[PDB]
Amino acid sequence: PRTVMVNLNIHNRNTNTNPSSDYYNRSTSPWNLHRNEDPERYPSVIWEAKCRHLGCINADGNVDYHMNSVPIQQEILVLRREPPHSPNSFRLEKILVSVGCTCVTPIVHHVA
Amino acid sequence: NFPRTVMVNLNIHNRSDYYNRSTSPWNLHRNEDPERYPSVIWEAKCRHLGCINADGNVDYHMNSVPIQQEILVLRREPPHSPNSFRLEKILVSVGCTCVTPIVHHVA
Ligand SMILES: Cc1nonc1C(=O)N[C@H](c1nc(Cc2n[nH]c(=O)c3ccccc23)n[nH]1)C1CCCCC1
Repeated sequence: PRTVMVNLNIHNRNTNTNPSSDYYNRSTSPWNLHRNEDPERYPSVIWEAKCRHLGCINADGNVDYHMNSVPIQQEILVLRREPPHSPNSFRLEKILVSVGCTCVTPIVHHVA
Repeated sequence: NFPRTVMVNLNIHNRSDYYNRSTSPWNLHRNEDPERYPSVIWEAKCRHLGCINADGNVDYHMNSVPIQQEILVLRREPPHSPNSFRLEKILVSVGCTCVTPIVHHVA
């Protein structure tokens, strides 16, 4: 079906199975989260990661410029109000959200 | 307002190799549930307990850990309903990062 009903009273499911950890701070590719708010969307607030460094942190605690911190982006669906400002009708939309960062070897190639 | 039930049009409007190149590499596992939308959820599992060093060997002094994201999914309610759902909140691993471990003597 094109149109369906959704009950917005969320039930949690296994959110206390493999659940504070401070990975964003302990990572060799650390990041910070920034708040994105849009009143025309559910969820209205989405937190986005931004990597703190271009490089990665090494064993000595210094930045290793030979490796790159990169954000891990995830395709996410959101509900957008349709028509605009509607309290109770939406369309699904697809966006990319950065969830955190990892450290990768760069892709290397001579200029052509 | 904050209505209990809302209408959603499911015709979506749109708005990498890191898993192998990462020092905390991972593989993706596919979870399919016909009672859910999205029916398919892809989940990362870290390949190693440690992280990969400059030489390409595993360094056990660091840990590969999953980066978990809280996400909402639609679960059919009542079961098997083609057109009615409830939002549910789940935790999904979206990739891995390399962290310094938390160390403490046994008590
Ligand atoms: C967070 C967040 N910040 O804004 N919104 C959200 C959010 O939860 N949005 C949900 C969501 N998006 C998808 C995308 C996805 N698909 N497949 C995967 O393998 C996957 C694997 C990992 C993660 C996502 C997916 N799943 N759940 C929507 C919410 C409205 C109803 C429909 C679900």
